[PDB]
Amino acid sequence: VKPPRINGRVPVLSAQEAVNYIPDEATLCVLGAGGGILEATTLITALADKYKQTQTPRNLSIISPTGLGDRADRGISPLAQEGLVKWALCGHWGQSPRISDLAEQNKIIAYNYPQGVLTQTLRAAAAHQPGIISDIGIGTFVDPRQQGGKLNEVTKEDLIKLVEFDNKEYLYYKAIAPDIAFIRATTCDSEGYATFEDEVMYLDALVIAQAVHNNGGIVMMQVQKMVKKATLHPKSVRIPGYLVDIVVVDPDQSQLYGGAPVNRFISGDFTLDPLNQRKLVARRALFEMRKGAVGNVGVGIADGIGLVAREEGCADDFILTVETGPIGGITANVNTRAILDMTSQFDFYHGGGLDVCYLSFAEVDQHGNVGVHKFNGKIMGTGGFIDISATSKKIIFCGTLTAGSLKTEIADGKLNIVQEGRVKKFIRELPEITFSGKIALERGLDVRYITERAVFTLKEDGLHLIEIAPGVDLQKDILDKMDFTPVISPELKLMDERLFIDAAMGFVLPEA
Amino acid sequence: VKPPRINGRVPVLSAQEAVNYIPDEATLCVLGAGGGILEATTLITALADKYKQTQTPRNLSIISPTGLGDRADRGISPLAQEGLVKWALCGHWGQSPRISDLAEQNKIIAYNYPQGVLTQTLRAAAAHQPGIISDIGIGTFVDPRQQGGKLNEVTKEDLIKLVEFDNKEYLYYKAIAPDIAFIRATTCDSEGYATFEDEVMYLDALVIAQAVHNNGGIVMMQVQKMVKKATLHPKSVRIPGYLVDIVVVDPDQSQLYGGAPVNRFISGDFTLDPLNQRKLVARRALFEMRKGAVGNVGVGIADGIGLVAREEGCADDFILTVETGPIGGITANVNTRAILDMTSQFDFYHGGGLDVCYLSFAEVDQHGNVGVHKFNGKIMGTGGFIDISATSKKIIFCGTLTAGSLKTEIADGKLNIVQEGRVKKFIRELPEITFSGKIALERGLDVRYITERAVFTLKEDGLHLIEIAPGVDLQKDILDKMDFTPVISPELKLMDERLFIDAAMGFVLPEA
Amino acid sequence: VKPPRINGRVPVLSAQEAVNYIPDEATLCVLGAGGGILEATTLITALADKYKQTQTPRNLSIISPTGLGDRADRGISPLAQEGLVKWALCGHWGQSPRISDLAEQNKIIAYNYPQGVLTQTLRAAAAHQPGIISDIGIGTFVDPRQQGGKLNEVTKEDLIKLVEFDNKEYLYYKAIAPDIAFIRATTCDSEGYATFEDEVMYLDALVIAQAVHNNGGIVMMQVQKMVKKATLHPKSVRIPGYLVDIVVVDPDQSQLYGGAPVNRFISGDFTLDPLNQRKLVARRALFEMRKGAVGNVGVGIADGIGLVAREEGCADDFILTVETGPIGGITANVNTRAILDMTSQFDFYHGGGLDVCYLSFAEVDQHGNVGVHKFNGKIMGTGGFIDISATSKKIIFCGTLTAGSLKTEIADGKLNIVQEGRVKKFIRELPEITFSGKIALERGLDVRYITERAVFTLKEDGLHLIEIAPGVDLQKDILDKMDFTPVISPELKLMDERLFIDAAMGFVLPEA
Amino acid sequence: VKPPRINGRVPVLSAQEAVNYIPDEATLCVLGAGGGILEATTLITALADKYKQTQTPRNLSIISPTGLGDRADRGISPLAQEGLVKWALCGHWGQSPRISDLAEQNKIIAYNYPQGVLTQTLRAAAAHQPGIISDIGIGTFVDPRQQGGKLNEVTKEDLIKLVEFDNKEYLYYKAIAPDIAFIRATTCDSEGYATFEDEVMYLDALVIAQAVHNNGGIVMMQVQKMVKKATLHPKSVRIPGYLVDIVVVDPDQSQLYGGAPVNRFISGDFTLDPLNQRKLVARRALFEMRKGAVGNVGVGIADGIGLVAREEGCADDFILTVETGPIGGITANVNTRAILDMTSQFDFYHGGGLDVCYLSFAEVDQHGNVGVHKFNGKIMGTGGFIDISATSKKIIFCGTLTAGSLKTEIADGKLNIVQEGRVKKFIRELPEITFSGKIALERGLDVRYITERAVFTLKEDGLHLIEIAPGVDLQKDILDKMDFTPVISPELKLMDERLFIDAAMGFVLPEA
Repeated sequence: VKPPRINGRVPVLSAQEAVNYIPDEATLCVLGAGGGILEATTLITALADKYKQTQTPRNLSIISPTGLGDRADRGISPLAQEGLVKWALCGHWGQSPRISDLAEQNKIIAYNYPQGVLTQTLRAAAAHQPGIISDIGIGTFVDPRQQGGKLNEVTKEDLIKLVEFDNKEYLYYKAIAPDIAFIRATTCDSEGYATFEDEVMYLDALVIAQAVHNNGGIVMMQVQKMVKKATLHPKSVRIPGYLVDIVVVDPDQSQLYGGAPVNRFISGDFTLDPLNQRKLVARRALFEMRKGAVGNVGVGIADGIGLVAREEGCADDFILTVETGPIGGITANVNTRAILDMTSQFDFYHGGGLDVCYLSFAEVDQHGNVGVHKFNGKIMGTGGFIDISATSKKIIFCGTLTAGSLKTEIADGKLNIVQEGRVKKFIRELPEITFSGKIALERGLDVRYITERAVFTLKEDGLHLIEIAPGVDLQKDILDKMDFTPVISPELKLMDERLFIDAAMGFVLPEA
Repeated sequence: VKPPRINGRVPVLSAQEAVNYIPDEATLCVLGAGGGILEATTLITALADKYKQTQTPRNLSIISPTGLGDRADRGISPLAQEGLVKWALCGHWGQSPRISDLAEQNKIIAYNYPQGVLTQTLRAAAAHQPGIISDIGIGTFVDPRQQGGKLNEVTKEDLIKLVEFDNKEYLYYKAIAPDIAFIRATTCDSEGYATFEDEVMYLDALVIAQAVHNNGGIVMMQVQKMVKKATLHPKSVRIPGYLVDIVVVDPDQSQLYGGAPVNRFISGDFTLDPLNQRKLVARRALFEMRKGAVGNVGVGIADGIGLVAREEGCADDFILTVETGPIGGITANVNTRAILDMTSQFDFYHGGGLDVCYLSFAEVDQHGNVGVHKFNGKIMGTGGFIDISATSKKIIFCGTLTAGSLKTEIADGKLNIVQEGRVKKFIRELPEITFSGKIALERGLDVRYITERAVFTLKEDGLHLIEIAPGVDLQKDILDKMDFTPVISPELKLMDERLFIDAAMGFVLPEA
Repeated sequence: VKPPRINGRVPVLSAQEAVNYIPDEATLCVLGAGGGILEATTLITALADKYKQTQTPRNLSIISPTGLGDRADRGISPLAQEGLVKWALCGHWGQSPRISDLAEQNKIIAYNYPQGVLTQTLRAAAAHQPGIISDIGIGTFVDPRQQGGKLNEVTKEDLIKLVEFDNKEYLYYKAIAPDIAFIRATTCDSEGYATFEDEVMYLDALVIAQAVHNNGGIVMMQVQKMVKKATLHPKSVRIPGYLVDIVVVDPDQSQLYGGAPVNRFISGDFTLDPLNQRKLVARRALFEMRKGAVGNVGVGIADGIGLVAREEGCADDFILTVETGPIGGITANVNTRAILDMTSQFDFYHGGGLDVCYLSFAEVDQHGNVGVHKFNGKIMGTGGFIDISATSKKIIFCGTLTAGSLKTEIADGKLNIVQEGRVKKFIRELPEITFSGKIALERGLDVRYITERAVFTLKEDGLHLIEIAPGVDLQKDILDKMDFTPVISPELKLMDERLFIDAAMGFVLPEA
Repeated sequence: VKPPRINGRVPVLSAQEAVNYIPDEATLCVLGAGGGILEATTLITALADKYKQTQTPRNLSIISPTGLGDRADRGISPLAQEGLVKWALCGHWGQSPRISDLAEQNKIIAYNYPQGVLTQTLRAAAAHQPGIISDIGIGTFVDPRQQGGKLNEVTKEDLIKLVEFDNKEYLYYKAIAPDIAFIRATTCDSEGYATFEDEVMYLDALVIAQAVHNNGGIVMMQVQKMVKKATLHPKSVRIPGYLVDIVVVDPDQSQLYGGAPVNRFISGDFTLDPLNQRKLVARRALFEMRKGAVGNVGVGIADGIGLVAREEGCADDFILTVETGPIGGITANVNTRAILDMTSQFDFYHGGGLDVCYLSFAEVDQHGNVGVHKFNGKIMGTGGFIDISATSKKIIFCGTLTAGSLKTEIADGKLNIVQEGRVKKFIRELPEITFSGKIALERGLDVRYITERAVFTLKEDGLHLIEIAPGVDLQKDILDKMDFTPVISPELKLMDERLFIDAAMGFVLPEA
């Protein structure tokens, strides 16, 4: 039961008034990405506050297409009060760690669909399609022959099923419709027609609204301001008003966490005019780039690639895409070239649209398998990791060879390990697989593992060590630091000297 | 083989040069809707001319998400030269009759997926998904238990398969990826980043470009003009440049057929300041609307409802959507409220988003089945007919009770049949089903049949005659004009007197 | 000396650095209007700071086209440090009372050209025209046969001359070019090309820049942000970059005083969806309006006219203009219809553009002269008072009959004077004239004086009392509160009954 | 005689009905520049048709701030029917030669104010100022000591007189207000509020509208389209609707003559991606430019300077402005940097804003006087020649040394005169002066004369020949071709060799 539209006007309520419409056992879908991107914060806050006061509502199911928050107490962490949530399906878990703490402790039912697939299943749910068929996730923990995307012991119901079409294997992911949506826009009119002029991006706001709407649910939308009916440009409207049931106006709405005023460069309206192991990894990663290539750099040790490219003078000769929608731009990013909706961005990725992608790793095993969704006893989830490493033409894994307070220095054109890491990242067998070396080889993909001391390539007989850093001993610093035996390439070479010098490399971008 | 990007710029070619890249047996996807909407005319023309002069390329497959053309010699009719096209899959067939003539004559393999499903399968193909699961089309000619969407005898290969998920029936539609795209935008930059500021709508341009791009195909895009790199607004860009392989610049590009100059009302930039049998049907159809309902712009006798609502002064109390993406507006419409891409519009329709849908009929049978895709020996195809009649809450069929130049006069608050139609439309059994009466009843839907002389409702025991026009004889003008016997409602009443008076009805729209 | 433009880039400096370029005895022109409108606050602050610390620069002349500030210590009040300013020409004086205090104490030379004329003379100085010829001010204190616009005893040099053209009297006003400008915009590119997208209005920013530029001076411009060269829309650029010598960037720049975040209704980008003595005068003033008439938004007791017209439902039937350039709109207005530069607005006023003009009064004498520029021993200055009262078709003076905490109660459809004002406003002879009753009659102008208790009209033989408020004694409340005897109209009536009733009047605006 | 605004709507009429409001002896002001720029063509056409058919209205006065037309039968040429025009005042005369033919034959009273001054006097008229005081035109034919702006014998009444202020000489130009205006915009709302989004520029449309409006006249505005009230952006509106009395809608309205469709590069909305005597002169003219200079390249042999600059790679190091408003841009122009209204542009010029101006000459005399307004027994008028040559810092006159079928050829680094001109352009004494060498030297300006064969500089003792083309004889090709003897510089040198070589000069623009 939703509040009625008096004279066609969308009901405007306080966030407190709005969350009173959430019943027990509602399935709530939360729009947003990291650091407050498109987050309906007042709604999340109101719901957390209501439960802290009344212990209602109870036993909600959460769908969070991507990870909200600050990797601490923001995002949907405030909703991790015991009894409020009973079940969650998220594309990324570590960004709101209070919820993943609940999953770790078997206190909630917990699934992780690949972020891209997840938003695709919400779009299917909008259309009352029962699920989607995709080979994204075959051979990983989301494959039912492994964990079926289940994150803990208490999670039992099979959502993902193995199916066959054209004599090929695919996964079938069940499409689940939400009952409630917390979405957000910059501005809407008196009938709820909404524009995103100052938002960092779009994500899958329309998809979420349609899925909840067509499930007889309540769409609640936070906006910064409301305007007169039919005065927005029709080509700027991203959500038709009839999809929205309740509007909350937050005149203090901020583009990102931190309360900074609207930045119109971030909005897209104006054109804006240190050698460590992380720069080293980003540098060697750039060597994998080609002229005209479409790539994706992931958060982590490689996210410096764009900067290195700018330093090297080749940043305009390829294009980097962001999983959530933005295309191009410089360090939120500014001077973007385009912004797609998140679902469409993932459709592109799934079909092998990326020439090169760069992903972090927590662990690598003898098979070339990579883990990121669980490590160190913690649940992190995938984000778009599976969507990106499943079919991209070249997969470039980036990270240090060891972990746990590793300290290095790059001086005199060499790598100095001043304090070796406590933890081996190169292990015999992954407890759980996020990326399958076997499937990537079956798909004909080119797989690299770039570290600060060593570079490997995946082959049919495992990892071949192809490059070794200056200042590093093969036996003591590499072979003694891995819990498996890599093939040593007969072509083994020192890593390019330029990488280790604190000056522009004179790198010239190859054209294939 | 595609032309190389020189200096990072998208290759710019004449239409003639561009079409020389199309090999024998390629699968060509053509963007566009009726009357020139988003049609890359210079590319269709050049391809037609090349075959006329050289009889190359040969044996192409065509995918046409919706119907292009003018119901005569434009659209893809120029491509109906014998030997050029071997195979076609279209969401609508009558808009380019030369192509549908080849289908009727068994000269080409010919399939009709529901337009909405068709564009969704292209989106699936972009993602390398093998097909989609949907209950849209169950119980109709697209059902493999009937014709499986095959339009003639020569068409043999099954593309649609019956599947089961959670003890429910669904159709599995195979996703086919094209090899070549003819797309279009208003403007692009030197790297192919494209905006649609002057286009009537967006259709599924991005979906088509992604589908062809991720199938290693060639995307060819017609634009009116090109601008300096990175000078377009990132939030206005609908097609990222890396999806585009060839740009054709047509300075004389027209929004619609007819050569008229750009109309900035049609672009969305500015706000614009007879009682016959068709108006009669549109008026009675308006009675089915209520405040706050979402309905669709109908094609045919139903298209006059908006104008009637305006006359009665209730046009702002509800919203009509257009299958191809536009939402709201007045008579290409102007003063629209929003424009979605076409695929997302059908996602909405499939999930039962329409409270009311208005559709024409060619034939109705004793089971309440409706036929429009084939009649009078001709292939028309569906357009969005199945996508809209499958799950919409109220299904309102509109048309005259007989066909073949029926003439009536509305005089003295009565209907006078002055020249009875030659052809009976209410027949015993449909040779081919576009809409299933049984399925609609299973789905809980409210089904009306509105004619100029009589109104019916579908019930479990068949059609109930509920209303009769003043001036008409039940026996001679209705019963004798149907090949089956409807149930006569015991509450049988005259159609509202005001419908038949040539003044404003003073109609008041029912509450929300 | 101005800083060099490195590679064509406009020098960017801190406000502190920028103000170091100001030498002793510079003529400084300061952009802005009341309450922070278009005020380069960092530049005023930095200059005031500089003088407080160093007692340099010295003996500056100020030109301030209109009044800046908050009628207290903001605006150019910080510049009222003795020794800093020696001379000032301002269009309004009471908005920055520390400066007018200096003028009252004969501490500076002090002139008041009418605001419209003053901005016209700056435009003249841009063109190196020696002065302007206008009949605006004839018969007032700005007329050299009176005070010549000199505000104190220390002010001696004649700036204004009586001249003769076409057998008519005119004033010649000397055009004085400034040496330094403090201007402001929202955004500029790297070459100084500036846009005003978020500013409340434009004022005379371009005029100031040209005047200073063509006088070999230094133009200093505060902006909120800077963008890449040539990325701003050429038709939004109000100031060509070659006019700008130094830019100061203030990322925290606020539309008005108060530090509120940018309001996009105020920017012009979006459409926004008690009966006391002041409302009473506003109501009676509205009676003077007619459909299609062009009026001014008044400053003072007149400012309520728009809200009364909205209450009465006739706000859209006429247009009110703002002296500083905005046209139309609702309560910084929002939903304006147009924004002109300030000088053009006054061009319009000077030629008799206003059908109706609403103005406050401090004093009225027996000749119907009005005084606002001096009273109660203080200098207020004119603002646009003379520009608007000189030639508007109807001149409607609005104010209470007495001053000095007059308190009234409007109960039972009558006026009750509960506390009489201590000061008589209707005196025998104005010591200094702001509006000439004689010149108004010569010009054929219709002149009204509306009070809470009485309404007068100026005639050839003096003020005629035409209306008396119910509840008021003619002798004690009116005649005894004036130092002259008005003619009592034979047609003297009570003020319209509805004015004194606390409900909507049912007022019908007179026809065009 | 003006049509009433029904319900606040501006009267919309055909051009034929519109011109019916023009009475005998009205003063008509016509907006527009060369080649159809901002020309209300339908209104000129309809007035011209009315007179051709009815011989009314009669004896109109024409004010044309600048020259309209194609130097033939367009512009205001259609208005040159005998008895229609009695009196004309234009800033330029050669652009509509049929009207100047009338002046030449003493058929009409004919004046030429300098273009800039003329538009300034219309602005002064809007404010009911009687005239403007300006030193622009001192010592030229507009000086009453010479011709007083009068173009023929029948022109008697004095409009321009000599005055004195600050013991300096000035011209006083009488301000004449028109009774009728033909203005134009792109779009207006239903109340006349007008925007110029697709117009080439703004010229002085607002000034003309205010001038006529405040003279109780009729303002007629041609637009391409009309829109709903209050839907245009207020910051885009250039003309407030209450200034407009009749609107004429021409849906076929073209940006320029020739009926080409709207060009959005010309509108300002998008960023666009042979050695003869003319190029030679343009090249030598470029030598006079420096980095950071503000220039104005004029009509004729100079107009090639921008292209030469682009060719030499220094086009972005200085800025050229156009007298009618546009600033910057490339070959109407595109990629402009800003567009001022015309009057404001001339304010800037009048105050010495131009560092360099480039002007054409018809005749030069021994004193360095230049003639362009009259030559070869024809009236050309000034355009903005006087406004620009009066106070600009450097005045570069550009032309050939002789006229009338002069053919030259440049190769082997020399000038070859193949056919000498019939007409000597360097004469003893100008019959009428357009530019005064004496006045320029008084004002301390640097005056150059560039021809294909010789370069001169004006000094106190006349023209110094400072440069001579290679391949040319001093006595035969220069001295024998002049009617006075120039001073031969002792530093006389060959014109730069690179000027006469068909390759890039490697020219470096001197520093700021």
